[PDB]
Parts: sequence; C-alpha cells; structure tokens
Amino acid sequence: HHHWKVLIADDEAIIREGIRESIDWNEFNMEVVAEAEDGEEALELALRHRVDVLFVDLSMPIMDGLTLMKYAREKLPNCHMIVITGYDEFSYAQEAIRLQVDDYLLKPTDPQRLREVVAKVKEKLEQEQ
Repeated sequence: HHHWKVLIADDEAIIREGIRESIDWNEFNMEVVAEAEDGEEALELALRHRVDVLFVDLSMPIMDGLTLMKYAREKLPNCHMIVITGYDEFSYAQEAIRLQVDDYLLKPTDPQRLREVVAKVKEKLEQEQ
C-alpha cells in the first residue's frame, strides 16, 4: 500500500542518527520522515506528517517525552509509541504504561534489539490493515 511513517524524537543527535541508520526501514514497510530534538518540534512534526510510529525519548527539552506521548495518544490515537530511555531513568518508563506503549528501548541500542522492536510494531500495524 504505502510506507508507515516513523518519527524519532531524542535529545541527542548521535542516538537519532544511530537509530535511523541501523535498520532497513524499507524492509518493514516503514520510512523515517522526521527527526526532532525537542518535544515541541516533535509534536509539530508528528502532526505535520501524521506519523504512525513514534520513537520518543522520555527526556526531551522544552516539552518532555511523557508530555509528548500524552499528546500523541490523543491526537494520533492509533499511533504506535516506543519509549527511549537511558539506564539512569529506566524507572520513569512506568509512567508511560497507561498511554499504551508498544515497547521500551534502552539507549544506546544494538540493531537486532531494534530490529525486534520494529518487527513487533510492524506486526501490530499489519493487524489493523
């Protein structure tokens, strides 16, 4: 049909570049249409592109990751959300459980773990179309 749109939101470029360049997003019928460095730009880019998949760092400047996911679950109610967390605030991901998160991503990440998360999301995405 058409590629599912992915947004990567993270306050460190080295993580956003690492995630985008780690997968053949095309193999999963996906494409990265946007990267964002703060939660405000991310919310705007998520609505601008009507993304289907959001990688979200729990910690973003200006507007933080949790606030972005509350907005994302409201304004893109079918979107699939993957939480990005460093080791030093893994605890905080529990606050996102109520927003229906598909998986949780420790950063930095290796490609086959990533491949696992992305293949899961593609499963759910196919389940509904």
